[PDB]
Amino acid sequence: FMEPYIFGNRLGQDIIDLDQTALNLQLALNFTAHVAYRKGIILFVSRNRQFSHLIETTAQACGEYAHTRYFKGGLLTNAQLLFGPSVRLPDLIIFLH
Amino acid sequence: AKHLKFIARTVMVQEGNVEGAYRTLNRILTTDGLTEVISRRRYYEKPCRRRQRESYETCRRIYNMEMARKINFLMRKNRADPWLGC
Amino acid sequence: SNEDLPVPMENPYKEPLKKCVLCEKRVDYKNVQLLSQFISPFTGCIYGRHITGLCGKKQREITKAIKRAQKMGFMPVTYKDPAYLKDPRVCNIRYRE
Amino acid sequence: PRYELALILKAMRRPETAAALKRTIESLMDRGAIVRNLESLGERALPYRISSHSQQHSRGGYFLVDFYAPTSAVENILEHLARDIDVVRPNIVKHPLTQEVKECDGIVPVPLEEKLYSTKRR
Amino acid sequence: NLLKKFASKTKEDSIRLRVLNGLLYKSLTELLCTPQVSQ
Amino acid sequence: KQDDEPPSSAFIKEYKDIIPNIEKVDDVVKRILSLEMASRKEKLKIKQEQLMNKIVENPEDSRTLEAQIIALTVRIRNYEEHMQKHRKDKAHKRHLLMSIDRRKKLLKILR
Amino acid sequence: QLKEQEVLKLQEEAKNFITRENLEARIEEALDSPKSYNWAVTKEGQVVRN
Amino acid sequence: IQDIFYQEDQIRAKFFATYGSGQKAFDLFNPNFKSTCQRFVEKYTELQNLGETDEEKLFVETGKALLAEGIILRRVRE
Amino acid sequence: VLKIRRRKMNHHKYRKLVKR
Amino acid sequence: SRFSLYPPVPGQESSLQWAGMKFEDVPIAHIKATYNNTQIQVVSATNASLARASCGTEGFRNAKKGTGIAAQTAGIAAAAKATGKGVTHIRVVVKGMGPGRWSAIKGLTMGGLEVISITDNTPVPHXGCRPRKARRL
Amino acid sequence: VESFASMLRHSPLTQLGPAKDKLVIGRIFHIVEDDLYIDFGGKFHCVCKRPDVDGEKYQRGTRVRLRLLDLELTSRFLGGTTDTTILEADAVLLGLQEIR
RNA sequence: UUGUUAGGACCUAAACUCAAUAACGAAAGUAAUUCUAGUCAUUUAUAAUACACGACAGCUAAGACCCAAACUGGGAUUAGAUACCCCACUAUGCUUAGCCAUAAACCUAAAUAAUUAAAUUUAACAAAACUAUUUGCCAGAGAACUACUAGCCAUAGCUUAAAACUCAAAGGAC
Ligand code: FES
Ligand SMILES: [Mg+2]
Ligand SMILES: [Mg+2]
Ligand SMILES: [Mg+2]
Ligand SMILES: [Mg+2]
Ligand SMILES: [Mg+2]
Ligand SMILES: [Mg+2]
Ligand SMILES: [Mg+2]
Ligand SMILES: [Mg+2]
Repeated sequence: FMEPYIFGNRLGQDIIDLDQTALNLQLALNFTAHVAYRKGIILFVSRNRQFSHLIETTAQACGEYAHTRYFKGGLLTNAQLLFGPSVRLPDLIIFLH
Repeated sequence: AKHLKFIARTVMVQEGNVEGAYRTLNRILTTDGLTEVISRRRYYEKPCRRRQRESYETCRRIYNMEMARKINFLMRKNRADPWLGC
Repeated sequence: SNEDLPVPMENPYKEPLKKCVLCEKRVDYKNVQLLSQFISPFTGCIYGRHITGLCGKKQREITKAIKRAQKMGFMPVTYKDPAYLKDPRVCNIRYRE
Repeated sequence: PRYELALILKAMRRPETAAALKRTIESLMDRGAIVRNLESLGERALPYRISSHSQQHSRGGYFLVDFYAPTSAVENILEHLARDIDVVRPNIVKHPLTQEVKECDGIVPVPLEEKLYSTKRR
Repeated sequence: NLLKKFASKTKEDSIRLRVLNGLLYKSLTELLCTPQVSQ
Repeated sequence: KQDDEPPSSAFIKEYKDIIPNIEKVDDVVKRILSLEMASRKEKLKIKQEQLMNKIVENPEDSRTLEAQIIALTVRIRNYEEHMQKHRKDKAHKRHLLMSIDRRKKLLKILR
Repeated sequence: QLKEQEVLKLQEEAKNFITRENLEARIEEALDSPKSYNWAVTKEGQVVRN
Repeated sequence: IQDIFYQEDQIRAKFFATYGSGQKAFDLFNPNFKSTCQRFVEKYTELQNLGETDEEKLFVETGKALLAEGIILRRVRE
Repeated sequence: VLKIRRRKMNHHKYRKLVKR
Repeated sequence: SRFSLYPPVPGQESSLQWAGMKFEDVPIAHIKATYNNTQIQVVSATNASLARASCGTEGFRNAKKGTGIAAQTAGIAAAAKATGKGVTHIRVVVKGMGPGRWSAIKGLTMGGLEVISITDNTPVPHXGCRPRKARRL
Repeated sequence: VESFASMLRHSPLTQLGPAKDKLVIGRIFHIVEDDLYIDFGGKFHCVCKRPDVDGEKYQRGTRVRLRLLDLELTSRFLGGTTDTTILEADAVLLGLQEIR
């Protein structure tokens, strides 16, 4: 399902068309801005441990939330049991990974 | 019976180490497969069983080489944790 | 449209396939010096292709030449002739530890 | 067709060895052959003890005879040479030169997956 | 089917057990007197 | 038997039209390239070519039904000679009966 | 052209074929000069004639 | 998926087979880095614009031009 | 399982009956 | 300038001599190691019998006749008979793959004989006689 | 504005050609005991061992020389429909780059 | 009797390593060496009441016979051994002519040409799925690789193949 976005194969390494990336990134950034404009909750999510501290520092700078640790089964589908009766779930999740 | 005697399957003893000569002759006769051949040739193995055994050995050797390859392919990634604390 | 777009062609940097030691070399039943390089010094047994390193084609050529030589009074069967023990080593086999 | 004879002869002195090679090659001509070349490989020790004509042999003279003959003569030649008392072992094969070394690019990597399609079925 | 096959995750006795015990000892002793099992 | 059998002095099909052009060739060279020093397979390529000339309007074409029928008659007569010596050869006995049946199928389409 | 050349080559080669007239002379030339078909290869695929 | 092969790659393949990689080390952090091989391909193109049609002529002439420039090209068969 | 055993047992009783 | 595992080549000139004897002359110790009895015979290089022994002749019986310690005794017994006849160096051709294959060679050393080489002559048919049927136990 | 197709054609990585047995300059960004994590301008970093000679010199920020082998270490194993990647590159550290 | 024999005879039988190979053949089957003969074009699928083949065991006749081995005898074992284990030995395995036509004769996959997407684990497990074409075959289980019938060198044989009657299941994969 990634072949649409791949510019080609440069000697075994797939190259990603940076023209589609600009279009898609524009839409994603615009959507992320309107969500942030309306005071929605944004959660950054990744499990890459090289970038765990960077992503937690970014979320804190933005004013949003980061979850770079082991994800517990039911965090979103069973949130009331885990966090409390009236817990508000994230309005947008940004998956850096 | 027609060949020359003492050329085939003959090791020479070095400095009176008669055990080392014998132990080397065993490793020779085993690497060449003569040991397994003599053992198996004690009783008759029927053609259907011989084929079942040889097909199993081949598939057994292929699976043991690929599994070793997977372990050795990830031998280098087993190192000290670079991102300790995260 | 675009001058910088890639051009279809066969891989310039393609690496040549790996040949066996006997590739494109005649294998004759009378060249007992070459034939002896692929048998056991002690038992005279033919080595397998995981030891000789030959391809399927040349493995069969050496096999058919050793058997013809052995049957026509050119090559011994139960050992390697002592006069060829000094020749180079091509076979991946170490009797000594 | 073109056949290469591989004639191991009894170890003898040159006068008798030359007589053995003249009598032999004459037989090939008498069977409708066209002898092309004669090569000597030297006297040497046999790889094993060959018993021919009620005598055990440990040394023989190796010779090659290149020739042309009908397909029907190959059998008659071997029958005649096997009765000669100075011939340890005659072997006629199709001449190696008529067979040409094949052309090979290299060993193409075979995926083991397509070897477990082969071997699992076996 | 190789991966499937080789993963493999899922007074009579008195006289019979006096022959298997003797023979198995006779056989395993021979196995260990050569490099056949391992060096 | 059949009316025509290639002579032993005939050249093989590769050099059939080449040796005549050469001005002078030795007797030995002619004997090496004749049908005496060739396999039986070579003698059959000469028998087939003779029949294609004597029957087919265009002997250059070998994909016609008439030409294919001629190719199977040489094989059929070859298998019959084989089977006269190898009386218990069951693979060649099958080859003979399958070619005979093949010729009949081709003769039906040609008719 | 190829077949003409191949026929001509065989005609040149046929000059040195053995015949009843030169049989004994050719036999003595063979005995005087032994031949060797032996040679060995290295791990690099190089012939090593001795 | 289109294999990405530009026309320079035909020239680059020959350079690596004849001279290997330039003894100077690639610096892939400099966005405008010019390697020894890329200079070979820039000169090879210039000669081809003049109208030389023989690949052999363009390969030996470019080597001479770079030799005048002072670049150390070693024709390493090893 | 029991279907070849039954063919075997049925076939066994026929061969015995034919012998008698 | 190193030791060669390969034996001397018959019909050549070598510098290896044992007690002023060449390799072709050193007497031969023929060990037949079977799964029941281990026999030993020592002969001169001209094929003349000098000593003979076996687990049976020593006095072992039945299952004891086919043990390692039984063969060791047979070798020591053959050595003593050979040593009396005037033998110091032996070439060991060990046929058979039985339990006293090695023990028979160890007994010969304990008995005062010096083994210079060990050959193997275990019969290996190249395709031969159909072996007896497998035992069901 | 330059197009992406132009950028890719003139990129240092496109000029490198095959990455086997090439020479490149890297920078050490992370050190864990005697293991040096080196960025050589590719997608994945490599990890080499601190050389015995001049060990103290290999500190963070130090530019070094490398001999590339693979840009990504990947291999398909029996019963796998996709390649197994260890998210790392293969290179041989040759030594420090002369600042000059 | 045994061991050794670089002593002699024999040419019976079977073809180590190669073979970690996957070739050939319609299938059965086929791998010691050499030589001779030899596989080949029908567009493709589709055939019996015809033709030709068909592991092993078995039958007939004349030979062969190293080794193996139903049966048989001997020894042990056990409450019994009619078996398993040990020894001897025969039919038989081999050759030359026929006959018999049977296998879990199985890749438990009819052949052939497609397609890989039809938002197809379309049960599950095997071996990813599926369309089209032609033929063969199947229609709950047991009774039944049976009875009768016809054909066959087959005579305790093979192929062809029911009903009465009984049950509410039988069966397959997890
Ligand atoms: S790889 Fe070419 S013949 Fe072996
Ligand atoms: Mg025979
Ligand atoms: Mg032929
Ligand atoms: Mg008998
Ligand atoms: Mg099956
Ligand atoms: Mg039946
Ligand atoms: Mg019936
Ligand atoms: Mg009936
Ligand atoms: Mg009914």
